[PDB]
Amino acid sequence: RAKAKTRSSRAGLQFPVGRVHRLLRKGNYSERVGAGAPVYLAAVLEYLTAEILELAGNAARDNKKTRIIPRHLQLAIRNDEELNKLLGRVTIAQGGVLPNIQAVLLPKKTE
Amino acid sequence: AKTRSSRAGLQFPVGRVHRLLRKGNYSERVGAGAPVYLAAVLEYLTAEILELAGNAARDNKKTRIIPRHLQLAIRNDEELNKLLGRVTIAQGGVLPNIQAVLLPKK
Amino acid sequence: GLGKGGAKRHRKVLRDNIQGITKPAIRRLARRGGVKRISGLIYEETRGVLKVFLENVIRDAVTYTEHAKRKTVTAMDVVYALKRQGRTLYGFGG
Amino acid sequence: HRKVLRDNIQGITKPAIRRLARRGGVKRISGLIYEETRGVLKVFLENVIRDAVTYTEHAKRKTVTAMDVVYALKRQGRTLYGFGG
Amino acid sequence: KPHRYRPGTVALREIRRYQKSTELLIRKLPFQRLVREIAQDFKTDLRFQSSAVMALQEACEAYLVGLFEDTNLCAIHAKRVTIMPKDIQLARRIRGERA
Amino acid sequence: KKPHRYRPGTVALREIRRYQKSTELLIRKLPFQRLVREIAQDFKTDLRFQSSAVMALQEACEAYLVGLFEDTNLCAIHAKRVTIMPKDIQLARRIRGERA
Amino acid sequence: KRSRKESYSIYVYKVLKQVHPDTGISSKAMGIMNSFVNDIFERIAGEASRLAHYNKRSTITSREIQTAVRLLLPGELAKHAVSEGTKAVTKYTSAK
Amino acid sequence: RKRSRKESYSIYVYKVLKQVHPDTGISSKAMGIMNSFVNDIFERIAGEASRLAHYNKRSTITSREIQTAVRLLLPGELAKHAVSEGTKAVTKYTSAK
Ligand SMILES: [Ca+2]
Ligand SMILES: [Ca+2]
Ligand SMILES: [Ca+2]
Ligand SMILES: [Ca+2]
Ligand SMILES: [Ca+2]
Ligand SMILES: [Ca+2]
Ligand SMILES: [Ca+2]
Ligand SMILES: [Ca+2]
Ligand SMILES: [Ca+2]
Ligand SMILES: [Cl-]
Ligand SMILES: [Cl-]
Ligand SMILES: [Cl-]
Ligand SMILES: [Cl-]
Ligand SMILES: [K+]
Repeated sequence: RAKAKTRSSRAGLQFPVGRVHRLLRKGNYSERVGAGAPVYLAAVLEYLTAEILELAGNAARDNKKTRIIPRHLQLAIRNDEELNKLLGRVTIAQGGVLPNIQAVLLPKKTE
Repeated sequence: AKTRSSRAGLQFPVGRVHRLLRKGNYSERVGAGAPVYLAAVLEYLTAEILELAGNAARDNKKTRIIPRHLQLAIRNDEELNKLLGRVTIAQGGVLPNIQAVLLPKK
Repeated sequence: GLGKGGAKRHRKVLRDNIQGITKPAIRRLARRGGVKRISGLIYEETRGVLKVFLENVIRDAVTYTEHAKRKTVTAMDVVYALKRQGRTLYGFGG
Repeated sequence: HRKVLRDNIQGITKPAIRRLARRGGVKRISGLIYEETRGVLKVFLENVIRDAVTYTEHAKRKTVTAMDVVYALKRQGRTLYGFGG
Repeated sequence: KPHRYRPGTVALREIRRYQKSTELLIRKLPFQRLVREIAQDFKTDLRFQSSAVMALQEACEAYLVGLFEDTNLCAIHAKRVTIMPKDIQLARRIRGERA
Repeated sequence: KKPHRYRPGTVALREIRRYQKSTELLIRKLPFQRLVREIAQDFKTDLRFQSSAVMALQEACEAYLVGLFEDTNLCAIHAKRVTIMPKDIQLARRIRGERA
Repeated sequence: KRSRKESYSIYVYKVLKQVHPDTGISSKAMGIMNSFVNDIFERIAGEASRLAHYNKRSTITSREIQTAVRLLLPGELAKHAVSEGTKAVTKYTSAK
Repeated sequence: RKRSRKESYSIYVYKVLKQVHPDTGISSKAMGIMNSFVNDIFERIAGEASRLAHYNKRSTITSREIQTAVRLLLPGELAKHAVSEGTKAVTKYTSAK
């Protein structure tokens, strides 16, 4: 018996390939799951996770905070055209809204 | 003179429904009652729509249901209309309806 | 059967609490939504709409609770109900 | 010309857009609506056709089927009865 | 003689006419050519079942008719009777189709 | 010497900025909790609730209403008002498909 | 000798004959009826599948169909649907 | 019987956070949001993948169905990167047998 390597480590991934494979088999999605499928899916979940954390991290930094909170995630997502589309029908608890006042409601004089 | 559907008192195919549940990636297993119940519900809803659309065909002096009759049936029934609120019936049209502000005075 | 609402025990009967959704609170919600000025008719109308919203989410939540044979509504029940109604919520499980 | 033959979008005629608006109960129509509608129709077809064609490529076909469109319409929250669902 | 319907009267007649019928209202060949053009941006030398082009047409027309209803309400909400681009825009923003 | 007084709208704009910067729930917790319990009585008697289930519900209500008020604000402005009214809410819910 | 494409059309006809024996149906209308049955099959089965999964069950039973039906249909439709489903299962298990 | 186990993606979320922002951390609630997000996109991808294989009379969800699912679900630039990252991972995985 060789000493064991995680499928994640062979894939060059932080996300759990083996757990993802298991969740695919036990999720009633198809009768059979190919060996590539959880590798690919795990990678995609990592990529998207990385992308949100990149932007929320920036939001945290901008706020003079070390830790990401739900608001930073909300600021990240809503200010990003693409994530906002992906999560267009999703509600982020304790996220708030983007500062946005309609122009007609600002007082006489401009900007 | 038995067939699963006949036992259950149904026109819809209990066996077909059972097979569709099993091969449809819904669960590991399907109990024996599930397809009876499901086929019953499908037949009930099918019967309601056909009762109403058959009436709409009669009302317009026709012997065959066409997509308009189905649309008239569905959209004038408050609950079928909700169940099918995000569905397009091909060749069904819309219900006659003109906002009152657009009508001429008296 | 003996005992009706007090068949199952110990005093948990409810008020008319819709008025506890106050005018000021409704005005704060509108503020977060960018609204600057508010007709006096809005407050009672919002209560209506809020109530309808909760009826629909809770009805489904409780259905999931009855299905699981429980007597306690869970965050997941609500989460599943919200998802069904196309109002997916993040941060409470699932 | 390339007004209809690579903006076939103009083949969506003013008369046709009014007929559509009529079936939607519209009485009167600003002249700027015909261009606006054309933009909207194009975005709609772009989105639906993108997805259908993605279904077509995945099946390794060269011919888009009604089912490709039906699946595409369903993804987009736009379910369609009568074409093979 | 000058026998002439007033502005609006033929519009209402048209509304009653198109609301009664279920036929496609965009001409078929021009629609079909549009489909094939748009499709080329995604993949070249594509073919189409006829029923596919018909399915696309049905969906489009249903979409536009339903969008015209909401647009009409938006115009009426602004005390007009004339649909304008800003009415379409508002319907689409509230429907969540656009930001 | 007159007392100080902001003109109508100025404090409104301030409040808009305040609440748009924060994330804290804006309906008071106990009243909302009772309201939930009361509504659920119509579907099943003697229900318990996890506290997080009530919080889930409040988070979803408030977000729903803040969203609807956005759409409602747009409907008022479309009709050249600055004041939101029931018919604004009604239009937005009708266009959303919440209502017929 | 073409594909072999199943549909609900014979069952749709049979039901039509029960409720309106002297009326018929166009092929496009039959197509819409076919679309409808598949759509509602899927909605119900999908919710049932979820119900079971949420509850760590491996089996979709008539109780998952029933809860799926209550979640999915509007009030009155669901009372009747539940009633017809029950009646059918009762009648099925008593029969033999 | 301590208290039955509850899986989560949070160790992996943390790991990716350290790659991207080494000196940044993350609240419990934010973590809860990230968990929700991962399970949501899992279901969407896996469900579309399930459907793809079903429309094509296939029993097997492969990396090809994951890929097409991703192209249907993700908006443009996210999709290009995701397709790239999932192509890299499979390739790498396969060559490391
Ligand atoms: Ca990566
Ligand atoms: Ca990155
Ligand atoms: Ca009915
Ligand atoms: Ca009648
Ligand atoms: Ca014509
Ligand atoms: Ca004025
Ligand atoms: Ca219901
Ligand atoms: Ca970095
Ligand atoms: Ca999901
Ligand atoms: Cl594979
Ligand atoms: Cl069963
Ligand atoms: Cl305009
Ligand atoms: Cl009003
Ligand atoms: K499934």
